[PDB]
Amino acid sequence: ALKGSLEGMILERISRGETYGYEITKYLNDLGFDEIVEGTVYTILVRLEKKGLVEIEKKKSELGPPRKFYTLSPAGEEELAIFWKRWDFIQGKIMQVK
Amino acid sequence: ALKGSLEGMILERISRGETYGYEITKYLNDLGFDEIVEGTVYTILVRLEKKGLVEIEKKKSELGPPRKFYTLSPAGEEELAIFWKRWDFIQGKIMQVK
Repeated sequence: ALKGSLEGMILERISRGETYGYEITKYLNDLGFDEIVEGTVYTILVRLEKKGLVEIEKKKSELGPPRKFYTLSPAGEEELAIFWKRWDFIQGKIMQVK
Repeated sequence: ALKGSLEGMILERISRGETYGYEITKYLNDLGFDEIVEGTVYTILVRLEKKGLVEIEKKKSELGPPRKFYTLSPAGEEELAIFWKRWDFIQGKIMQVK
């Protein structure tokens, strides 16, 4: 019911500390959005790197494979800023409709 | 970005006075989505009649074709309330994230 917000919901989670595909997927699941799988998140996480909106600290393990840790870039700091202003707008309009 | 709410927003308009396809579509254009088309509204109306959520007063003219006037059935009343409760639900959670 909100796949549009998913791209900005993720940047929201990344805005409050270094995080990883799993932790971000779990946080979305905890919010009530249990329909999504790890993969769906990573496939947006890849997209956000391509577009330049996240920064990457690749972290190694002797216990398993390497995980990526995600941070907002200045561009992503900006793009998230826009996303919310977009939300505020639409809620506000619906509000006056009601 | 609101093509799914379009059905509920129309029921919202029908809730405050008897009304007709054009007035509905114009009200929509006044709300802001000027991507709307008179046609797009009528198809939804037609579906709403068939779902049993609106009531028809067909009104004639010697000036041109007849126009159906729409008002809410008791079911449409119920259905619109369900939609608002849903917006409330989703606005609340989004804003909690925010």
